[PDB]
Amino acid sequence: GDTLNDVIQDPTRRNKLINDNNLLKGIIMGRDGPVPSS
Amino acid sequence: SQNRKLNVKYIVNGGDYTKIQNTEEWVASTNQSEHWRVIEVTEVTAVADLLPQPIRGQVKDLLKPLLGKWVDVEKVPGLESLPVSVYRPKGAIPAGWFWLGDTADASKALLVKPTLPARSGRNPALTSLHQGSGMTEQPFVDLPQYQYLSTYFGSFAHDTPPGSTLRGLRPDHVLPGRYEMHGDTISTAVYVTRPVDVPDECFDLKSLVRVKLPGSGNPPKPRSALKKSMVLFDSGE
Amino acid sequence: SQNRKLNVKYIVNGGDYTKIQNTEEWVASTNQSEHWRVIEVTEVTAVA
Amino acid sequence: FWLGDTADASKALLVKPTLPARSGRNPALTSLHQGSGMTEQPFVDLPQ
Amino acid sequence: IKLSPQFTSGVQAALAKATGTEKREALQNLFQEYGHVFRTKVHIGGVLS
Amino acid sequence: AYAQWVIIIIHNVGSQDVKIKNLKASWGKLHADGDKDAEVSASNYEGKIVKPDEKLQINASGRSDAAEGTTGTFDLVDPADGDKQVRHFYWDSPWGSKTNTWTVSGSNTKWMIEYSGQNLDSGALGTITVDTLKK
Amino acid sequence: AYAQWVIIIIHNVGSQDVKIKNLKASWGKLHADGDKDAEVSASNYEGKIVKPDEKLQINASGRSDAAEGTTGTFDLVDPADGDKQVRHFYWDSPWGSKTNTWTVSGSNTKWMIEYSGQNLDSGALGTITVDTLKK
Amino acid sequence: AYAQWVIIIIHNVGSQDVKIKNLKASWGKLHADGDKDAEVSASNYEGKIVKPDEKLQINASGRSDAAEGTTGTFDLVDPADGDKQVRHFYWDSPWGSKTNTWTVSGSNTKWMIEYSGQNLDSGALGTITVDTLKK
Amino acid sequence: AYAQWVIIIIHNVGSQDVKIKNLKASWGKLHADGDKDAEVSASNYEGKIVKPDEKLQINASGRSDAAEGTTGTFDLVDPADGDKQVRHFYWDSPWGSKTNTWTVSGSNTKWMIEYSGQNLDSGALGTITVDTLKK
Amino acid sequence: AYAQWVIIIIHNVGSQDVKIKNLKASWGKLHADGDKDAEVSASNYEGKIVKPDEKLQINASGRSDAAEGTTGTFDLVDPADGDKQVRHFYWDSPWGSKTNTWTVSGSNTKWMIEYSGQNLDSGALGTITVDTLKK
Repeated sequence: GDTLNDVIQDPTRRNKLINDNNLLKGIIMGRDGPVPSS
Repeated sequence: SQNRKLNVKYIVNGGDYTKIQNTEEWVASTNQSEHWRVIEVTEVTAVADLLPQPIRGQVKDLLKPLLGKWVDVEKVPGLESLPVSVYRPKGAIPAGWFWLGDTADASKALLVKPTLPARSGRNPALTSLHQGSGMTEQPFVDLPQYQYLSTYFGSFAHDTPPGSTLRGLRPDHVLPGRYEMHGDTISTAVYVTRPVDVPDECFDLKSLVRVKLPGSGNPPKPRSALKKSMVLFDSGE
Repeated sequence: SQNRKLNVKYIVNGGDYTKIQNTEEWVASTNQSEHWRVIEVTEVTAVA
Repeated sequence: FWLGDTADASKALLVKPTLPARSGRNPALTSLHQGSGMTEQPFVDLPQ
Repeated sequence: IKLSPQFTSGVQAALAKATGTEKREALQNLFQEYGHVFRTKVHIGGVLS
Repeated sequence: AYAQWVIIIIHNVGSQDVKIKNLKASWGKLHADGDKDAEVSASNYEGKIVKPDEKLQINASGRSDAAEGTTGTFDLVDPADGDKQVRHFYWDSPWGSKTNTWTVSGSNTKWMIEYSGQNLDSGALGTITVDTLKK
Repeated sequence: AYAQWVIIIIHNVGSQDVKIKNLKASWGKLHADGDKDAEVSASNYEGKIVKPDEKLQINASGRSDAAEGTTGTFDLVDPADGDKQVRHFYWDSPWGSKTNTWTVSGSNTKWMIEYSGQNLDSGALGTITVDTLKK
Repeated sequence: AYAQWVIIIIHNVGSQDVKIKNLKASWGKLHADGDKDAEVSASNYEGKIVKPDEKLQINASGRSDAAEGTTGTFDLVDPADGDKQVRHFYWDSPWGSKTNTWTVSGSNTKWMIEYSGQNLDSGALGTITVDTLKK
Repeated sequence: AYAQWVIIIIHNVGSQDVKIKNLKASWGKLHADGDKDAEVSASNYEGKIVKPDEKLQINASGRSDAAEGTTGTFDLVDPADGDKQVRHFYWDSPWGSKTNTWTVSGSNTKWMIEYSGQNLDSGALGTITVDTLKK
Repeated sequence: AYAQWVIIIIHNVGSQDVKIKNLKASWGKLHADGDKDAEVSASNYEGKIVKPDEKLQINASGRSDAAEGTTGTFDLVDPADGDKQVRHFYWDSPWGSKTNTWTVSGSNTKWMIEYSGQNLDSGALGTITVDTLKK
């Protein structure tokens, strides 16, 4: 029964969570809609 | 005669997306860390807000689509039957600038100018107005969803001043306002649009909107005020 | 004329939340420490 | 500001907000406006 | 949150342009490439509809 | 006939004086409260000021057992601006017709006037209550 | 007959609910406001709650050209006190007898009831406003 | 008879919706514009919402060669205020009596109603344009 | 007969002056507003200028209880270009026919003219409203 | 009778579609070109779209040896403007009365309609070409 605490305490899992969710990247509010920035 | 239409849609966001059609297996997979995703956002910060203050103020100022200038006004002669005087920009609009409509404000009027040139894939902040197709002397927006803040008291001239410089605004530039009726009778009833007060502020331009337009096929009655956050004053430009 | 409306809601707080639709398995999982959660608060103190 | 008419012949209460107006904050005080129709009584600018 | 050095350098270069219109266009490009908003509170989990 | 009757209650729901003027019954007679036999002249009401938060009652009725209704008019006038008209009220409860008339004409944007309780279908004109309010 | 009619306007000036009960028109018929032809049933008012500042109108009159008048009874009761009776109201506008009758009975002491506008000499009973308040 | 006819053009000059209710032709018949033969039902207009700047036409006239005239009633009500009545309209173009009748009643104060074009001396009632606006 | 009547309302929906000329009723008579007995000569309207944003009404009707309709013509003429014709209007509400005539002939590309409210089936010619606008 | 006949050739000279609606032959019968015996139904033309540069022919005539003439109506409407009416066409070639009738009504201003070829003195109505164009 792991939670976000177990993910955040592990650098590999924490960085996987950060990367797979684009948490370091902003959002482009284009006229066609919001898209994550690369 | 008989008709039947069936539409089914599944959406998954997080969990094992390969189990979208098997609800039990997706629920079983919701405890796996490798599939956790962002399911809602409760706070969003403008990227410019992340900058240090001296740079932040400059960036905020430079992102404003419109410049602003306060100009003198002149009462438009005629229109003696109306309960409120109608005012228009005094003199000619300076080159590159534009005006926004007729106002009851006898002190000043607002002139605006775009800050960004026209480019492909960019919606301009301002739009030109054209004479109506039929039974209407009122201007019409060249682009679909744009708006203008006042009705025209006179004949809208597409190609000559002051009608040549009247412009409409992108919808994100305006917020709904509140009317203020004048005149005892519908034949002489004019609204003085005023900003809706809030704790996103809008200009108190006191734009004039005649409720009963004599013609037919008239455009929708303007109900909006211009946002203060979209206009840059004292820019030195 | 005929109308029918059905509304079903399940809520889980503690235990194995992946067994929300299987009452027997959630009841079986209630003895696992890793899933114990706060199910009510009987005293709250102002932070000040 | 003041809060209304009172039978107290000794004193009345005046209040003043301590926090300025800010985005996302409900003010402690609201302005009152003249009634729309058939009423000389004030009405609250904010709903509740 | 510390801004990435590349974004800060982009902002500085945009503000270093000679004329106001060049600054505005450089800023438009920068925010088209980097985004206009950043998510500062996010909820993690899974939702099926 | 006494079957044709009307009660007009002027009720000041505001805080400014209102005056009654030009009260005149062309048909029928003004009478006392609850007493259709005690005729009263129009001088009892003409020129009177209905102070705010109190009511003034005008009772009109046709001649006793006659073939005559009751028809009349009056002005409500604001004394604060040189006795200008607020509204002109006309009532008609005829004996030889079914349609009673209750007309409130005139224009004064500084005053708001409501009225209720009238009956125009058939019979008497009823008890019309008129709430007056200066904005 | 339509010449005999009554309107009852219950006005809850107080701050607590009052309930109508046992409404019964023994003679004539109830009807919708302004339309004596549009008969209504007593169930449309039975058990109704008059909230504070709310007004409820009950219109009764004789039937179509019949020699009957109108007669009815009802009760105001307190929903917050186990439906304890507040007042008992009886109205009668007979077609034969000239005199009408409007009677309010009861002894509830934590309530104030004030009725006005009835006519008892001849003709229809008229419009009666009944202001209700709980102490 | 077709000699007695009426056209009512409701024009919502204001900026908020107005609803028709209780439309009823007690005499004669409604019909489609330009065709007195093409009878239409009251349900085609009952409950209709007249959006701002929209115009709604109601055409009524007597039946085929019958000695009847035409007569009807309806209500304008405010959909945004719990269907509170704005106005009550009554029209009558009788075949026997020469004089016509067009009556507008009500006391809604947050609305302005202006009707014009009616004929009351003799012949058909004519065309009546009713401009409606909400304050 | 008075049953044959027409009202012509010239309404300037533009911002330029328009003049009425050559107004002539060959059959019937011009009369006052709401008064078919008060005959008025064509000189009251001929040469008049309908200022923008106001209406001018011309009332025509047949001789009292006669076997004669009302037939007439007028020109609307722009005074800004030496009184050239805008449009020529002809109306005919006969007594011994069903088909009323309302003809707007002439050509002027600088002016746009709309009209509504006429009835050509049978009976009176009605209230025709004509909106004029110089482009 | 076949001696009374009419041909209508709608020619969409413009560049946008025009739709036929409400086609109705109240007298006589429609038929295929060149064959008055080959009767056709109104549904063969109802709702049809006349594309630009397209020509559509409608042939009507009296029945077999009957004393009837022919009479009919239809509408041109704009499919691109919510079926807004462009024009209303009425044709009548009576067998008894010598004079024919071809009437075009309507006030659509963004359209030009030009009809030519009709005969109104005596005999059949003839062939009428109606050129339609949208501004």
